[PDB]
Amino acid sequence: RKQVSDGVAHIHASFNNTIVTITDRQGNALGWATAGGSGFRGSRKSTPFAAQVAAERCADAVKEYGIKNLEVMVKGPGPGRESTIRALNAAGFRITNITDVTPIPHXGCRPPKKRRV
Amino acid sequence: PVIKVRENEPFDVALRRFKRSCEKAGVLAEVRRREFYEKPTTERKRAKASAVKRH
Amino acid sequence: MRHYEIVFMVHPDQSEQVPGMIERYTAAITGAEGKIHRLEDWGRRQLAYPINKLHKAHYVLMNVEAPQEVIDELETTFRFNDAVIRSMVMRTKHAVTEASP
Amino acid sequence: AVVKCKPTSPGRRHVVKVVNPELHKGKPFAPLLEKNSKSGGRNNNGRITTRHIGGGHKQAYRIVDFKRNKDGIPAVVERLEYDPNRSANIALVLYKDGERRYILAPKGLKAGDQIQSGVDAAIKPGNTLPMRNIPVGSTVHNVEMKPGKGGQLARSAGTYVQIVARDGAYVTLRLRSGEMRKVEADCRATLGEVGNAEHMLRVLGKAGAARWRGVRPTVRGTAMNPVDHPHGGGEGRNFGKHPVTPWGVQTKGKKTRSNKRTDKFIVRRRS
Amino acid sequence: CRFTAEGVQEIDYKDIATLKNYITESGKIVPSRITGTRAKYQRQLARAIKRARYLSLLPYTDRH
Amino acid sequence: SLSTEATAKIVSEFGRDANDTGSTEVQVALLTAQINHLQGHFAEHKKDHHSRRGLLRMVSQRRKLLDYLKRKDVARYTQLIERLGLRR
RNA sequence: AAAAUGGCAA
RNA sequence: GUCUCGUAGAGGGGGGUAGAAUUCCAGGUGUAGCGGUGAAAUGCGUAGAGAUCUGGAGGAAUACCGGUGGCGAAGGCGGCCCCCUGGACGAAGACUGACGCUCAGGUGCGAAAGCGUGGGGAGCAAACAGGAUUAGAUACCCUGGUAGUCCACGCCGUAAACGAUGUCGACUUGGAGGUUGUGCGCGUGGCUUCCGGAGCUAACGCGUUAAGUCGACCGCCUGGGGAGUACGGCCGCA
RNA sequence: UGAUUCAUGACUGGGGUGAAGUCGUAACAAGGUAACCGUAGGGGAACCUGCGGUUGGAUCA
Ligand SMILES: [K+]
Ligand SMILES: [K+]
Ligand SMILES: [K+]
Ligand SMILES: [K+]
Ligand SMILES: [K+]
Ligand SMILES: [K+]
Ligand SMILES: [K+]
Ligand SMILES: [K+]
Ligand SMILES: [K+]
Ligand SMILES: [K+]
Ligand SMILES: [K+]
Ligand SMILES: [Mg+2]
Ligand SMILES: [Mg+2]
Ligand SMILES: [Mg+2]
Ligand SMILES: [Mg+2]
Ligand SMILES: [Mg+2]
Ligand SMILES: [Mg+2]
Ligand SMILES: [Mg+2]
Ligand SMILES: [Mg+2]
Ligand SMILES: [Mg+2]
Ligand SMILES: [Mg+2]
Ligand SMILES: [Mg+2]
Ligand SMILES: [Mg+2]
Ligand SMILES: [Mg+2]
Ligand SMILES: [Mg+2]
Ligand SMILES: [Mg+2]
Ligand SMILES: [Mg+2]
Ligand SMILES: [Mg+2]
Ligand SMILES: [Mg+2]
Ligand SMILES: [Mg+2]
Ligand SMILES: [Mg+2]
Ligand SMILES: [Mg+2]
Ligand SMILES: [Mg+2]
Ligand SMILES: [Mg+2]
Ligand SMILES: [Mg+2]
Repeated sequence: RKQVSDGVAHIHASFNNTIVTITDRQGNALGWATAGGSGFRGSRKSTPFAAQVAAERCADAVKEYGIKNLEVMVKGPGPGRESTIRALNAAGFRITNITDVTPIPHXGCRPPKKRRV
Repeated sequence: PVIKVRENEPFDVALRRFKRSCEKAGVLAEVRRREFYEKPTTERKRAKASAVKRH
Repeated sequence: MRHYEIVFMVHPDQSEQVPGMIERYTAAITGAEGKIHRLEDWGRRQLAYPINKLHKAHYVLMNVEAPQEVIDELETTFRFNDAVIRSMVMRTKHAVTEASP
Repeated sequence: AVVKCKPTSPGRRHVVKVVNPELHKGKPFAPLLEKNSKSGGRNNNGRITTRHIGGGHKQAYRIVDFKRNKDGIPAVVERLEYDPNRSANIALVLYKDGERRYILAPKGLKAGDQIQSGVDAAIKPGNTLPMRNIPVGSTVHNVEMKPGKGGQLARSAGTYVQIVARDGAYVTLRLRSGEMRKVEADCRATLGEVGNAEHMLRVLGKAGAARWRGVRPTVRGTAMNPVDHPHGGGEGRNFGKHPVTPWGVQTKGKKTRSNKRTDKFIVRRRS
Repeated sequence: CRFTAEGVQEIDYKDIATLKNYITESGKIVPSRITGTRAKYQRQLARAIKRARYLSLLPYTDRH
Repeated sequence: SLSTEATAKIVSEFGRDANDTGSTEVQVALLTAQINHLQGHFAEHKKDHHSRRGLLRMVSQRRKLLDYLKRKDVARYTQLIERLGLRR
């Protein structure tokens, strides 16, 4: 239970789900939570509110480490992009930096075919 | 879009700056564009249609 | 002969070898009847992005007029020299002697 | 060049020849020749130990320099030659000191080309260096497995190895099989690929052409009687058993490598 | 268009200080419509920036 | 394309004067010079179809000039083809 | 989300 | 039509290289979910997934720039660098002296798919498998996934290969733009987008880039089906 | 011994016509998965799917 003052929150915001993983600065995971695991399934899972709850649950999960300052990395276009960050601030972590790490190819691989609905 | 919270800056102000930076970078638009493959014929047709509508 | 602008970057630990490298490269051009129109040593600079896990490199710029064959030989030398992490050879329309930015 | 024969007889219809105009038309260099009499696949007990070997054309052995240890002395390629003992062509090279040797002919090598071996040799096809002195990512052939032993890997026509990495006293090689193998960096290799890559495009065209190469017919196990082979037997075409060798070992997928001594050198099996 | 007013023959990849004006914080080349650069110079600018990126004078992206 | 020096030489050899760049003989000699030079290129680059279209235009242009010259003056035509080593 | 069909007449 | 000088360009062929990303492989941290949909399930995960971090492998494509932008006979062509190479355009002169236009047959080029031989194979994905949906669902949707997509070389010779508009030349009110030269704010060339006048058109529309007014040459049409099919020929490995 | 033309031939291919037959619903509206072109594979059937192409697609508050 080594005390980590400075951590990085990784937010994986997809259209279906939100995954929040808090790591040390080296990138070793300390705790995580998901919208799916936070008691939201189906339509509820892909909501900002569900993402918010996941952030809170992740904050509770890493309470022993006594992290004070969080750098935030946001990935993906999902609805949980901003709600999670607000929740982390509400949890009382000081947000030093906010960065978007969504991957973008410089061309890259052919994407899947268009859905016909 | 890398935002560093300045000293004596409210989180909300910093968050708004992050949102603005993402919009400038057009990260979300790029992601939506790359979700599925657009045939070049489809791409060309869209670009022409946009130009005609603007005119 | 043709005018080429050559920028090569050397591993920072081999920065000491750079003066000897420059003289050898210039010698090859002059030996082939080429002319060194401009030579500048920018020195160690911070890389915009890490190259080969290096955050700095020693930059050398040279503008030269030479036969294409000697330039090809110089490019092979750069390829097989471990010290030279990266190089760029560009044709120029005319000789450049004015100081670089 | 790859040439299809015209169908002037049934035995010629499917023949495809690989014709190299560069190959010397004359006799080989006599001082580097030795006799090599045939075995018929029989060992010193006089028993057949490898089936399907016998007959074929008489062949003289050419002493080929696999070691390439005459360092510091340039050599000029006099001529490329056919060698009946191997798929690759060979090159007769003349050293400046007046010594002649045969080497495996690399792709692109031609009469008049100059080659050299040693630590200080230039990185050019046909030159031989310790792999420590060869750039990573290079294509090489005639690779030694032990320093000074002589090349053992990538000697067949068109073959080559890639030096994928260098770590300490060892290099990692990608073999033609697709295996990743570690070899000592002091081991020598020749730059380039073995020549005669069109070798595999030949089509023998007729039974007799295999006989000329000393290959005797393969009789299928299922065509025999039980006493002769596990697959033997049956009234009509029958099988109904897992395929095996004549000696009863499964012959479709069962692995037979068993060498704990050399396992350390294998980074990744061919798969 | 500064380049038109300046009367520069060719934009230089070595001139990073100029180039930095025409790249965003993310490192993306800025559109000509925003800058007001003439098309001919915009093409020269793009080539210069790409050359500078290769030489590691400029970043391809804000997060290497 | 042909170098300035190479062009200038040809103009002198076949032209009445250096100013005489328009003469049929000069034009044909310039075309022959480029066609012969490009043979090396197309041996190396057999799938360079776009460039070959340019070559074929040179061949066609040369043919039309020779046909003009032959009707205009047979003797000049006979000398030119001999000098340039053309079949016709 | 799913969501088919309907003689030729005048 | 040639020469002289210069300009712009994803024009072509060859070789090299860079950064981003996906997948895979190895390892660290970490723990119960992940993924996916209209909603699900198949699938993946306690044999430690997903997430996160580090190292490695490999293929393919080049974000931004980027544009009713450019280049090309058409098909097409997009990171950067070099090598070889085609065309276009402008300026001011010089030169040749009708050397031109069109073109049956002929010949060459010709997207994608497909075919042959030898390679390659990340991603994607006909076929195929499973899960859904449904009355059924040989589909649409989901999870996977082989040919193929890539490379060399050869074949095929077709596309709503379209501007559904053959090529060349002359002539006939305007307006607003784009792009690329050039002379002295005003000119003068090349190419291109939109709008519109006369005229033309069945109408829609076209409108100096004509579908207007004329000339040269070629290709083609003659009610709908049957049928671009049968038969024969030629071509093709099919 | 060939060529050609005509007649005829078990059976078979596709075409047309005829009952208000049977199975679906592919197209026309965004025809409920825009349609169509070339090509390839698949499927009781109309067709479906891939790749590239066209607009001779609706929508834009
Ligand atoms: K190097
Ligand atoms: K047999
Ligand atoms: K049997
Ligand atoms: K039997
Ligand atoms: K029997
Ligand atoms: K004619
Ligand atoms: K596959
Ligand atoms: K015609
Ligand atoms: K008959
Ligand atoms: K349909
Ligand atoms: K189709
Ligand atoms: Mg055998
Ligand atoms: Mg042999
Ligand atoms: Mg043998
Ligand atoms: Mg056999
Ligand atoms: Mg028997
Ligand atoms: Mg037995
Ligand atoms: Mg039986
Ligand atoms: Mg049985
Ligand atoms: Mg060019
Ligand atoms: Mg054009
Ligand atoms: Mg294809
Ligand atoms: Mg193939
Ligand atoms: Mg798939
Ligand atoms: Mg699928
Ligand atoms: Mg047609
Ligand atoms: Mg087209
Ligand atoms: Mg047509
Ligand atoms: Mg014509
Ligand atoms: Mg109009
Ligand atoms: Mg037909
Ligand atoms: Mg329908
Ligand atoms: Mg439909
Ligand atoms: Mg439709
Ligand atoms: Mg289907």
